[PDB]
Amino acid sequence: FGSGNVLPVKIQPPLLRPLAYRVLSRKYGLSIKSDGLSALAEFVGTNIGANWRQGPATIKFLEQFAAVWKQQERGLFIDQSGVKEVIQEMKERRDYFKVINASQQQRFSYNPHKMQFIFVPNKKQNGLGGIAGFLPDIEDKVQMFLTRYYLTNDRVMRNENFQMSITPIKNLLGRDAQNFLLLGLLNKNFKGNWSLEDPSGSVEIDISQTIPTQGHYYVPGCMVLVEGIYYSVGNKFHVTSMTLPPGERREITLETIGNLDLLGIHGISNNNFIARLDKDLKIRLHLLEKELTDHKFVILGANLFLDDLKIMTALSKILQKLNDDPPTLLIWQGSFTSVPVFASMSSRNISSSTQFKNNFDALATLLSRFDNLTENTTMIFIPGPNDLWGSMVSLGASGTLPQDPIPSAFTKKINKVCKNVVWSSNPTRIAYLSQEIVIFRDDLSGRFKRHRLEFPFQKVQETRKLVKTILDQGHLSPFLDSLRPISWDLDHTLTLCPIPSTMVLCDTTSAQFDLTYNGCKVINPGSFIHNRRARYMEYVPSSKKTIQEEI
Amino acid sequence: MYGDLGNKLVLEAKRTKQLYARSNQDVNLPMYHEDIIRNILKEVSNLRKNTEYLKEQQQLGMLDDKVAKCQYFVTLLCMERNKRCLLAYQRLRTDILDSMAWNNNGLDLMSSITFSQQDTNNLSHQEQEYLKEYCDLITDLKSGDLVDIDLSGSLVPPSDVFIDVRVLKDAGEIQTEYGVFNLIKDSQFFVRQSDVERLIQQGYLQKI
Amino acid sequence: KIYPKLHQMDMDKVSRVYADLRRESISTGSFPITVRHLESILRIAESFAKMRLSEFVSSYDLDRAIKVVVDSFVDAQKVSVRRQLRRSFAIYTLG
Amino acid sequence: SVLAAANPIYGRYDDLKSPGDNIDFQTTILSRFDMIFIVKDDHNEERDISIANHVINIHTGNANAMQNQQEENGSEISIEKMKRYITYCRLKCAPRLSPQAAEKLSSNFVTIRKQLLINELESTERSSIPITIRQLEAIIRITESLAKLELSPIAQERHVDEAIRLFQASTMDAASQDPIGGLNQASGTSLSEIRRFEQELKRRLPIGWSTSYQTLRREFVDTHRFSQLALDKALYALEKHETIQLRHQGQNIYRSGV
Amino acid sequence: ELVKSLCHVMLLSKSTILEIRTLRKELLKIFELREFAKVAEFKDPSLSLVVPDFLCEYCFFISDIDFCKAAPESIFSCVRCHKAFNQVLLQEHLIQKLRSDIESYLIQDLRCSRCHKVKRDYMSAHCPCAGAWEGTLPRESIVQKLNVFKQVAKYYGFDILLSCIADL
Amino acid sequence: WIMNDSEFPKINNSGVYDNVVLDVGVDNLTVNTILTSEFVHDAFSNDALNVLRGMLKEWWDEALKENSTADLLVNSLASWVQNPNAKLFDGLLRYHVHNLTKKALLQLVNEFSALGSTIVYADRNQILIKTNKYSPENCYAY
Ligand SMILES: [Zn+2]
Ligand SMILES: [Zn+2]
Repeated sequence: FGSGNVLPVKIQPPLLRPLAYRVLSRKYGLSIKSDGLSALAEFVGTNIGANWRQGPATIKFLEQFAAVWKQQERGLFIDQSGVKEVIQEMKERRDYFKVINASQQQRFSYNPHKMQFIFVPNKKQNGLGGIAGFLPDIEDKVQMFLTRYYLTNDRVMRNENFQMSITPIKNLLGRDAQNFLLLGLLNKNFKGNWSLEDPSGSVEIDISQTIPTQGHYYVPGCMVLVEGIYYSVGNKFHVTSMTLPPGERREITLETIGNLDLLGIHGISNNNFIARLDKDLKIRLHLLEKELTDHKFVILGANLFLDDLKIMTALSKILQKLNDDPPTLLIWQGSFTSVPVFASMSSRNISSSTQFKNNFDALATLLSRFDNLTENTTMIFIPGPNDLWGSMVSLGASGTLPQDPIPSAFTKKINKVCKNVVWSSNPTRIAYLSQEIVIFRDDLSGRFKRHRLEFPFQKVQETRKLVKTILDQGHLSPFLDSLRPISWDLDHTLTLCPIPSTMVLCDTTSAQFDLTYNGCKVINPGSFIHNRRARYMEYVPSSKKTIQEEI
Repeated sequence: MYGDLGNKLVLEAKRTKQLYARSNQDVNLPMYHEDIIRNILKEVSNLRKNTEYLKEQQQLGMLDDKVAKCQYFVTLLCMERNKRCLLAYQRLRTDILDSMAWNNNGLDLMSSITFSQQDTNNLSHQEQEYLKEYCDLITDLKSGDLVDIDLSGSLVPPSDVFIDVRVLKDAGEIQTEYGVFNLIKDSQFFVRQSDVERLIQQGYLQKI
Repeated sequence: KIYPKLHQMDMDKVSRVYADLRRESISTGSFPITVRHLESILRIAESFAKMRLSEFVSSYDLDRAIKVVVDSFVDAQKVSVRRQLRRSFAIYTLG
Repeated sequence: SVLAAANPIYGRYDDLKSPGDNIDFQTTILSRFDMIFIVKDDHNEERDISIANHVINIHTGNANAMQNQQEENGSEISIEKMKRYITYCRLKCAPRLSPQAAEKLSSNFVTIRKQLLINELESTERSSIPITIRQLEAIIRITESLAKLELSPIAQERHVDEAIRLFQASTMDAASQDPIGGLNQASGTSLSEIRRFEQELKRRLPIGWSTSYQTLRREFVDTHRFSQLALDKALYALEKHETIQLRHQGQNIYRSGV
Repeated sequence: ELVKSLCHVMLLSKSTILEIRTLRKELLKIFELREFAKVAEFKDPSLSLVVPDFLCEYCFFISDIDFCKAAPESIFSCVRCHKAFNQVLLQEHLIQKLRSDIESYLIQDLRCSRCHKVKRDYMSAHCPCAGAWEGTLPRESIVQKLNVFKQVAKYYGFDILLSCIADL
Repeated sequence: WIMNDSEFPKINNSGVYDNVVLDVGVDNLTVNTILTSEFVHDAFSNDALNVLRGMLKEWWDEALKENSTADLLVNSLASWVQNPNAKLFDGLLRYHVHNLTKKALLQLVNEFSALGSTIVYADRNQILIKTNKYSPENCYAY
């Protein structure tokens, strides 16, 4: 705040504290600590020449120091940071974008009694966790599906059409007739019979004369709306109709939840208070469309193999063109190995972990050539089924959904050759200004096709069916714990109660598509190489996309 | 009949008033009643539908006017009663919020450090917004023509120049006009009353 | 006149004896043992302390009480298992 | 209010014999008790050591030197304070049920009254511990008593769940003694069919590997050997700690030992 | 510790129990300790971490290696033939053991605290019995297992397993 | 579950023994187990098992008649069984082999229990036996 005076005379704070006290402690603010007072002596002594008898200068300085403490939350006591806020003041006279992993995402529970979300303190911050702090507690296993049921039932009960209403199952124990609307998990009992389950209880289900609503998938492990008649001669709910819970747009969903900063980039929330913000959204929507079409981030075709030579040559040819106009973000996705890497008892050949390391060293050679792409592009690394830690147990199969990033030990100098590189979990959330994008990599179509209810009674239609099921169920894993185990405390990562604005859903078993639904956009990159053709697609935050091919 | 539910809401208000009346220290508002309020909203919507239906059924000319007037009046009166109950509940809750906002020396309340009297989730979102603008109004009052007088100061008359105080919570050295106070816990001070009013109000000192 | 106390004593020996007596009853025995028999050892220890006109119970009295209780249980068994039970319970009464 | 204590015939419960041969109280008197607790000893070593230490601390004087502290801090209150709290609560509050509480209670009554029918039909003899309308009114009273503690003017599902759990722990546990074997007319053919099925299962399935309840039902019942009472036969084989284990949400039946 | 470990060796006789137990009490009389004191009981000083079925390529031998009790010159060498092993293979096997243990904890079954039985519901609060749902594999066991791996990775130099511990 | 069960049972009877103790080493356990021998959902196919049995029998017979390659195949079969990198590898086969070896070891211990002796230890490569006699010089014939 100005310079060029004679020299910084040194004076003791005793002759400075009365003015600061009257301006701060009396009127607005308080707690000028002794160390903070000594800190506030240097900057006022920088322009000390001909002052303490002057006019506005000191008062305006104290006013400006108060401006930070009204703006930032800070606290009460003034400490050695007092110079740190004046650095911000002189600062005053893209950004705000992040990539959130599964582990670093904030946790929020839901109270059905209160219709509201309650914060959960993270165990990493306060718990010691020096030896075992990531491990969940058994109580989460008991509430894992109860949390899903509560979220879906709230949405079903707030729909416009419903006001027959959904009845708890145990309310059917004495009735011999009438109709009921039951909502619950569809599964198989320990006896092998199809059944429906809600927190109240369970009931067996008869499909012998069921007429389902075509247009979506009926896989065990998902919420289903059902209608029929209950017979007390046995215990059977004879079904006459079957559907899935309706979906809800995020604009109508946000108002119910207020303005909670779930993926909070505005700020953070703790056990004391939560954060909301509305006025900034308009101006940042303005900035999103303020002639920023130059931003360009690219998702490559999934499942690219580094060990193969033709794939590496095709990637070099693709980066040749990417060098010309550097993408804003470049997301390398899919399994980076063509074979699962396991303990490899045979040591006659070179170890598979060392081979994994070596295959990540050729990337440095191929990438160091293109200096501009290093200089002004950020790369996002998505894991796959055959990466290091998972394949040590699953041996190439698909297991736990929250998949940890690639270890930093076997990939070390790719952080040097490239400028911005971030490793991310299998499900991740890119927060770009007023936009949330979800990155997910698995084969969904095969598992849907294999597991269907099969009621006793052009290929792009399957894509619409998959999109509708995934979006209406509001969850990325419409499956029981048997088909796919889930980390108990990380399940909130996989629940889409607010529908994401943009979705990255790659499946090698499903053809590429571009669909729109209730307030979102779903794109499907897949099969990096196909029919001797290497494909990769571009997407722009202004909701336009392009497909670029290089044999 | 139609308004019989709203009476329950009013009853709840009465209970809150008692907690406001029998309050040696500041208290917290109970949970909001969005479910009951939504029930009155649903029934007044049904009353609006009934009034519409009466409008068409009269304007096709199947019913006598004297007959239709009675149900018209009944629906209007029920809606008026429901409005009265809701407004009374809202005004009582608003008055308590205003009292708390004044009794924290202005400030932004929940965003900044609060005296922990109230939990965040008790208040409704509109109430949370209202509290914010009311606090801003207090703030730009305190910077008006009455700068010298602290409009959020103590409201008990001054009658003791020198008082004995005891520290409740530990802290560091704090500068005051022409001196320093060292807040070592379990220590006693004999000092002028004006210097320690702020610290007593914020819970760092005891006695007077 | 006398009212002895139990300030310093070996809790572990008494706990082990009680647990062993409880175990060796349901397995092979028809003498009911409950928490009510744990307190009898302490009562007999206090009685032996009274015999000496002492105001504090020592280790000898507690050991003697344990021996009395163990001998009262072993000798009410069948002739088949008595020899095994006596050997199994003999470690506690070393003195 | 009545608080009663008694011993069974023969002194101990004698779990080997029938419940009707153990309780000498008629159905007329047993229907006027809201909660009935049957108390048994399990003879576990860990519990025996814990109880022994707790009792020795009482005798050696270490009891009081602890208790006062907790009574001081936040965890216990004196007899007079609790007496005054009881009288204040009884003279001030009298809670009422909510519409959802009645719905949750009716279904529980229907369930606990249905179960008795299956038990009586299986054991072909009447139950010694009866379930009646008084047992519904008892759960209502327990719910309101739980609400009374907090001076709440309304009883809700939170109290209903705890009242139901207390009733299950007290009276349904006593009713459901689940005799392993009584050698009575009930399951008379089972006296040999149990051994028959055990041999057929242990010859089919070696000490390793597993099967399913679906298959063990379909294939072993196609030969018309079903008895409708094989649900507890698997659990009885499990009780041997070697024949049967149940895993994977009860779907998987694993042979674990001889 | 010397006197306790010396008496424990004598105690394994099953035929001279009384004679050894008298001497133990007499020796414990030198110290101010009683014969049944908890501080005077013997416990095994060492834990165990057994990796099963390791192959010797030049020997065709199946051996189970325990990384805690076994002395050196045996961890890194085959028994039948004194041929050295390859260390990174050992580290990879240890990592496999750790990840498999974590998976096994994550896919366990629930039980009633009183009715030792399996939970057969996806959404329930407790047993039909008034009880609670507890785990078949308690957390303390897996915590101790993660504890021992850290010490094993630090006594011998295993960089890969040390990195694997810190990425959790 | 079947790919996470690689632990073998053991016997560790402890004490001080004043009789003679024998330290025998049992080799060829797995090949002996293989050569000797609907409802079940966790078992390997019996036909392929019999094919493998016949293969091992013929290999052993030719190995007896001074064949180096047959001896190498017989020695390397056990290594082949447990290796996933080897093709045609099935986890059910490994579980089947381990489960039959587990039964075979217990049967061998029971067979030793037929004569006066007591097992002390068992580790698939070392077995310790307690004899009735008191002097080592008198156990040559037994
Ligand atoms: Zn070797
Ligand atoms: Zn239970």
